[PDB]
Amino acid sequence: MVHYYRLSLKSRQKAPKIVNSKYNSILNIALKNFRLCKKHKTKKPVQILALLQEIIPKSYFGTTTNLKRFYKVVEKILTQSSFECIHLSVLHKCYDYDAIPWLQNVEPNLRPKLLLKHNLFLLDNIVKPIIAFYYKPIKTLNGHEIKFIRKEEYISFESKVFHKLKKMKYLVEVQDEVKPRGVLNIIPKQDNFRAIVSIFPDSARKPFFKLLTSKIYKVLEEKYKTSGSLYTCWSEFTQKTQGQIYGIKVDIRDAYGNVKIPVLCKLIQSIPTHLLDSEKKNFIVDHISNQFVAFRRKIYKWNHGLLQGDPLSGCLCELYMAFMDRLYFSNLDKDAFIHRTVDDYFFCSPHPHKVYDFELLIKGVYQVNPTKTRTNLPTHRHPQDEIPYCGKIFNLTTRQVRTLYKLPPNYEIRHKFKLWNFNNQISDDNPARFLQKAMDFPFICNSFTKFEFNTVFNDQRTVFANFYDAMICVAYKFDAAMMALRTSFLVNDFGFIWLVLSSTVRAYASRAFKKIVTYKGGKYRKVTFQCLKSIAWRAFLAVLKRRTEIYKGLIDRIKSREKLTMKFHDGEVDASYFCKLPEKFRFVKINRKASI
Ligand SMILES: C/C(=C\C(=O)Nc1ccccc1C(=O)O)c1ccc2ccccc2c1
Repeated sequence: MVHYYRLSLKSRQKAPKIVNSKYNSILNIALKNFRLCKKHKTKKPVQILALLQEIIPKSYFGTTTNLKRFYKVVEKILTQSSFECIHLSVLHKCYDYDAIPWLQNVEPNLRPKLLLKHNLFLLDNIVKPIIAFYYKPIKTLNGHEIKFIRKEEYISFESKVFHKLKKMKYLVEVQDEVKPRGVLNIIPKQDNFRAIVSIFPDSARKPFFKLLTSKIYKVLEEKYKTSGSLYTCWSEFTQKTQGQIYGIKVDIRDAYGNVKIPVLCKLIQSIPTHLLDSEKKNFIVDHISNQFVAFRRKIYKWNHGLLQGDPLSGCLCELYMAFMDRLYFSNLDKDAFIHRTVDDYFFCSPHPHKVYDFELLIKGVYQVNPTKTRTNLPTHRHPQDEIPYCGKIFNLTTRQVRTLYKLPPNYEIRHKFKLWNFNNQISDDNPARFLQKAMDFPFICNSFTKFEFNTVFNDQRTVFANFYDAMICVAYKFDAAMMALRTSFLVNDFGFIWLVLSSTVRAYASRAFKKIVTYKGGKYRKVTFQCLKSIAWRAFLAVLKRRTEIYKGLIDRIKSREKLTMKFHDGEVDASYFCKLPEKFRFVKINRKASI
């Protein structure tokens, strides 16, 4: 069954003092040096690879080549994404067994099993714990990216935020005679922080909550006549509006924490009797206040709106926010464009003054991030035609919609992808399946919607750009699969790749063709399967070229075997777009190296 070792620190073990009957005594030395390293207080920054090379004696590996093989694993762990694994067989395949001293008294055929077992011990008891001792792993939530923050820096940060919450209303010290139902976690968020709770969970039953919130999502679409579909709204809006569109996007600051608890309670109380009535309402009422959380041995009451992390917060915040909408957003206009999420409001009208009446109004209702506001109003400092909202870029002038990406500088794009599924494991000798599973559609589905492929409001040149961009993402996933195929499946002949790559271009071109047909509108000119296939090949070429030495032969095969030229039907097309990496994709990091 089991093929994978998970790279996550979460699975580390607490090391014994010495080892048992099973393990060779050499592991005791490393355990010792591990404890010694932890006790040594040094002024100058910690390089894990360098420490580990003092902790695990060289006699454990016998040769530099063996040592270098183990530490490539350590190096992945030092650079892991969430959910990433390697194969368990990486830990024994291709080691120089004749050169490992502690293994000479064992006949050759039992060696790999022992090496695997001891390697696992080291990684579980020494490598992962050393990292945990010096670093806090932080999920940036930008894909599966993990950042490793020096533990003293994090604790300092964690304390500095803890006192701010203390010396505000947000966190009040409790007498311990309340008993918490989750632990307060402080997460660094770019410039600020996020104070969420991790539940045990259990709490009576988890299905009780799921069919409790299910009772609420009813109420949301009952006494609030809201419907809303971003695509339908934008489409119906743009088609009736002939003149220049004006619009604004307003970022709502901490919607969860700006919930006025008393107001939400009265909202819950009355009147959903046919829907919830009393036994439920009473449990929700006291749930919103008081919210009590475990921390540093101490128990605290959270007095700043809903707690992010509580299962009910999301649906109750939506419930609350819909009420604020009926309350303060009543005189907007039946003919204006409006759409919202918990974090977002997006409003458009051909009447510029209404876009002010909206900006001013929304500032009166909510606390909003005013630097994160985007508008094309000429009175603003820096007016802007293109408005990002819900993973999309809306151009208020051209009405075109593009997918938003989405990439900090220095971001390693391999973090966007999930190649390893611990629940559905692929043996080390089926790389083709791994490849094919990686090229499956579901992951890229939100780049392949009516927003990207319609020709109602979007021009055909826009559909092509959207498509080319989605295929650049797919190509980067392909590239990241290639890296995994080399370092974990240990592939050396990449021949089988050609036909998998070819099928993939065929399949994505075909899904595009269908989507374009289904959502065809008056702006359609003529899209062939051939044209789409070429855009796709071009997208792969623009990524593969980033490793011309590795991908030389593949690039040449594409240029000699595939059709890369296409006929365009709009003279307004930017033909250059299809020649090169677009700048938003041009400087993502594709090289993996340890930095702690
Ligand atoms: C996809 C691929 C090669 C590949 O992935 N290589 C590597 C990946 C990671 C690390 C090292 C290497 C390496 O080869 O040195 C490839 C190249 C040329 C091809 C030509 C024709 C058909 C298929 C082809 C496949």
